[PDB]
Amino acid sequence: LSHVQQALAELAKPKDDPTRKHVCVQVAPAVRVAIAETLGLAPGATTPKQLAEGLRRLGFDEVFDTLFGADLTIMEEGSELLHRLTEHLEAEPLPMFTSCCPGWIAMLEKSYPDLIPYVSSCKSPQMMLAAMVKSYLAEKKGIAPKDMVMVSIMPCTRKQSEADRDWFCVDADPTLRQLDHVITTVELGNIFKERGINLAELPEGEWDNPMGVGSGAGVLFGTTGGVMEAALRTAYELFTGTPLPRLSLSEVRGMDGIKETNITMVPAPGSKFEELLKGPLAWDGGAGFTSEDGRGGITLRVAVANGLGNAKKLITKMQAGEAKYDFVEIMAHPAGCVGGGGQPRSTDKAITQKRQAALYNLDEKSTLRRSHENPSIRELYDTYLGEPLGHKAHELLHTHYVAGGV
Ligand code: SF4
Ligand SMILES: O=S([O-])[O-]
Ligand SMILES: [Cl-]
Ligand code: NA
Ligand code: NA
Repeated sequence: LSHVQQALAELAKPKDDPTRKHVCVQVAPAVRVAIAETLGLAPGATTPKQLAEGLRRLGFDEVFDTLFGADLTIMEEGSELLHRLTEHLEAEPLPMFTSCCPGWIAMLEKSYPDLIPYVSSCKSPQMMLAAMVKSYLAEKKGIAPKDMVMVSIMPCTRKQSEADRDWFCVDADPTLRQLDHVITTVELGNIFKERGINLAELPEGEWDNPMGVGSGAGVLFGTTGGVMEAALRTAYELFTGTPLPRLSLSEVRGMDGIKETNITMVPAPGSKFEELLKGPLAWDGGAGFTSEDGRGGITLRVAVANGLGNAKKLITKMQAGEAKYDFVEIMAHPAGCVGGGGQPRSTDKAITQKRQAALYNLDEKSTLRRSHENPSIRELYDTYLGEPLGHKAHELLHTHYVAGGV
């Protein structure tokens, strides 16, 4: 009936029931930090592996970290960004908009269909992971996609509408969903409480690797700063041969909910990028500089807009040419996903700051991890997907947009 009820019905089946399916769950980071609040505790007061244990006790056959999907998104979108940059250094338009927030995608399609060509063709992390589970993992385990159920726990309900886009299906059969059911943080919390499960008192469980082999979640130790920042890093580090530090965006004067930064990029010596330098949105042709000796570069102008109302104001200035950016992330909630509409309600005005702070442990925050270094990701491309942006990657991990909405 409801997606929660459908999910629980599948989990209710005995595992030796002939009609039992292989029921998988994936979990967003914003969920892991906020779920403790459903018990009246502080953000982060329950550990990620306590949650994994709780989910396994509900009956899930696989418990995945959505960050695995996010590593795919970083690979694809980093490649996409670099490709667009390359094309515009040679004379797929710039600026490029990210695509992970379904609140943005809905407003894009309904109110800004002329901007569609500028948006990343990448699916979200949850949809990339889901597509891979019902293709690669299904084949590896010898399970018919028909007998796989994919559930995600998300900080917002509208990840369901993302999941429901018709062509997010297996082998062109729209009844065979890549991602079946989305459950929110609060909904999951209520499931635990109704069953007398206290997450804070559980032993640590374990994650499953979407590759179907190896221990753990298939995600390396450390943090990325998110999909937008890591897509940037991927492109930057290839272009320059130098590391991109963790970003610190600064607030824009006289524009609510907008943060920005400028990234100067000098092409790596002897690279093709060094040789290269040597529509509705008025793109100024990029911000370029050059030195006397011939060591010039380009400056990449980046923006993050949180809140759709705030995003509309940014778009107006961009259309007017009063604001120039090359890469832009639009998220529908003011604090981003930690502030999603499926999150617990608090009287604390600073709850989203507490959630953001508890999102990752300090040890992991001191380690920068990079998607292309993940052996599980490497394996998937080497043995199944081929190349980022290739045909197979396009089929499974990329999407399109529909003027007027779906
Ligand atoms: S910003 Fe809000 S609507 Fe968008 S993906 Fe995050 S929680 Fe969902
Ligand atoms: O989609 S809602 O939960 O913000
Ligand atoms: Cl996602
Ligand atoms: Na299992
Ligand atoms: Na495991």
